[PDB]
Amino acid sequence: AVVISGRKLAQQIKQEVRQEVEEWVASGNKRPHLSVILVGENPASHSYVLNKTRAAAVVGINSETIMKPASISEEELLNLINKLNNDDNVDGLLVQLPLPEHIDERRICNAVSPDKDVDGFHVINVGRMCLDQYSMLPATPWGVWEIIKRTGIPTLGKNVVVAGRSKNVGMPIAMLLHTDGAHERPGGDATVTISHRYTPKEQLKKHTILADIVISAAGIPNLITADMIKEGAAVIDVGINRLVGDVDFEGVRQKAGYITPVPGGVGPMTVAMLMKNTIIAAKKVL
Amino acid sequence: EAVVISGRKLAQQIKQEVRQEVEEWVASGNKRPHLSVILVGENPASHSYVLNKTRAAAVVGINSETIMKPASISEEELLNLINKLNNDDNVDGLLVQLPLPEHIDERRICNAVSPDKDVDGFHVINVGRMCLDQYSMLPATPWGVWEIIKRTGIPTLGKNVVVAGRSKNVGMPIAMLLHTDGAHERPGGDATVTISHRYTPKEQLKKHTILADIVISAAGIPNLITADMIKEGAAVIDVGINRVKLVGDVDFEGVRQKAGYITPVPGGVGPMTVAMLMKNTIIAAKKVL
Ligand SMILES: NC(=O)c1ccc[n+]([C@@H]2O[C@H](COP(=O)([O-])OP(=O)(O)OC[C@H]3O[C@@H](n4cnc5c(N)ncnc54)[C@H](O)[C@@H]3O)[C@@H](O)[C@H]2O)c1
Ligand SMILES: NC(=O)c1ccc[n+]([C@@H]2O[C@H](COP(=O)([O-])OP(=O)(O)OC[C@H]3O[C@@H](n4cnc5c(N)ncnc54)[C@H](O)[C@@H]3O)[C@@H](O)[C@H]2O)c1
Ligand SMILES: Nc1nc(N)c(NC(=O)Nc2ccc(C(=O)N[C@@H](CCC(=O)O)C(=O)O)cc2)c(=O)[nH]1
Ligand SMILES: Nc1nc(N)c(NC(=O)Nc2ccc(C(=O)N[C@@H](CCC(=O)O)C(=O)O)cc2)c(=O)[nH]1
Repeated sequence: AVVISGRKLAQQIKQEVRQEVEEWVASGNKRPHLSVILVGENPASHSYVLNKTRAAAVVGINSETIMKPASISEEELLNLINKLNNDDNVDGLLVQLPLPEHIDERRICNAVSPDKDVDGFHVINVGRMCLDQYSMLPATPWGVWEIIKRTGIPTLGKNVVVAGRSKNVGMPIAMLLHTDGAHERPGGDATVTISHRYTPKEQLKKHTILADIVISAAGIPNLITADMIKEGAAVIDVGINRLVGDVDFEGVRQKAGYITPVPGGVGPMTVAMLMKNTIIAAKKVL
Repeated sequence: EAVVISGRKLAQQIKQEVRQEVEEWVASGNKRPHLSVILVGENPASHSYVLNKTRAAAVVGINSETIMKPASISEEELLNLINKLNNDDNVDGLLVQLPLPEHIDERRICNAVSPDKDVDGFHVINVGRMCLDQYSMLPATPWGVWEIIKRTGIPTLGKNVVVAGRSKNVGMPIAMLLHTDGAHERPGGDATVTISHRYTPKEQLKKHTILADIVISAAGIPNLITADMIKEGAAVIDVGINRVKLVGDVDFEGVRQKAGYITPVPGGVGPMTVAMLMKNTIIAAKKVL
């Protein structure tokens, strides 16, 4: 059972971006700049944001992390977002989630200018994604897709089970993998089952045993065990649980054809696909 | 034997409800609602459907007009008409009947309808909001599919649903509505939903439908669904309309012997589409969203 290294794949992707950025700068353009807004003291968020600005510097993208206390109000966050939207030096702008409960996450995401929305969370980017149009794709779902494509695991006509339906992770993953290879933004042409918190465990297993690709994005440890997987299927662990994913790694290790580890799997791919999006935003292709 | 769900009967009831809501709106002293339909070319199915929409408008007390244009119209001329209608305060709802000719970009057309008048739910903002489970103008055929299920009392939470078809105006919204959270702004069905399409091998489709409590076929393939694919007691909703006579995607007579529920073609989802459009038009006229 091949253990796919997300670290190695994201290394290639980041090298590609570093090349694309250097060539872009060589032709006289402004160096790309990414602004990350971070709210409060969530230790995972700080770690994740640090991994994003480390990767940016490595690929020639300038960055600033702007840290605010959790006691910030919604109006003050909106003010900051608006100043950044109007700062021509800023090409990409993202607000790290989760935000405190007194702040409306959807209003914040919709406040980032769409051309700077390297998260792909603005409702117009969500809509364009769901219509298979050119869009800024969200980093974690695009990272899952890249994991699958660059490992050469086929999707067209194959059975895919996604565990989870969150709008930032599980749902874009299901959208990418079932949609038409031939559309503006190609999809994976797979047969996709969406399961979630109301799928009975027994019904989950009855679909996973049929799956050539099981993608777990629920945030429950050991949700995916070896009896649910069929021999040779690919299992992609998006979950992050305090650290393990959603898959029983050691057991499923012995039945799957491929598997991603946690850490070092999807995580570093999320950071890598954000670099792609940032150079895309700098070029104003979309 | 399977209960046959009359979509025409359900739709007629829904139109009575819309008629009452429109009369109350007018009696309260608001302008009577007006729906404009733009029809391009001479697709006979399109002319049929638009005639059914304008009839239903008259039944429910909504003023209407179909504006017919030759297929040789240019995209810019269609956008000029759309802009004119966007700016007419007498028009509450505006829709452009699909499909359009090849030289007209359907997405740009749909995005040019002012979102408050977008009774189709095809504007990208309505699509985005729907995919986020936010309040939105829901597209008529998927909403009609949802209402057949809800008004017949067929359960969805925790159940297995297979949708055959992934088109952006029909199959994708049906899949979105049925799998999403019951507790969100726009509630969903909380079902476990398999999305199949033109590259799903016939043997793999069957392997999923046989587990399904609800099978929703919107492919446009006669006899795509047959009795061996359906588990006994399951609900089967036939969105397809295929000229062969008009048939659905379902082997009606065969699946009728195994399903718990089934919708006919014609007289099933079709009239439900027209009824849910009338609902969206009074919604648009009220500026609720
Ligand atoms: N780069 C990465 O590796 C990366 C990036 C982002 C998020 N994640 C992780 O992905 C996971 C989920 O993402 P989120 O934060 O958007 O999740 P969330 O907390 O919003 O919800 C997770 C989803 O799992 C579903 N679910 C719950 N119980 C289930 C069950 N028994 N069977 C099937 N589905 C079930 C829920 O309905 C929900 O849709 C988390 O672990 C999150 O940290 C990983
Ligand atoms: N009110 C109504 O009943 C209503 C309204 C609109 C359209 N329709 C009908 O619904 C059908 C489809 O409409 P559309 O606009 O989505 O059509 P479309 O041609 O845009 O889409 C066809 C869809 O079917 C899928 N498909 C094709 N072969 C398949 C197969 N073997 N298995 C599974 N999926 C397969 C395709 O991949 C695609 O997703 C047609 O019969 C159309 O006339 C009905
Ligand atoms: N706005 C916004 N908010 C968000 N919360 C996200 N998700 C968002 O950052 N996910 C994420 C998860 C893990 C890692 C990561 O670096 N994972 C490493 C190690 C992390 C750790 O040490 O815990 C790994 O899994 O190998 C990076 C990003 C996002 O993409 N955008
Ligand atoms: N803009 C736009 N274009 C579109 N093409 C649609 N779909 C869109 O009109 N579907 C539809 C299908 C069938 C009927 C209908 O009246 N069906 C009847 C009989 C139809 C017939 O005479 O053939 C039935 O199914 O029983 C009405 C609408 C839409 O909703 N919006």
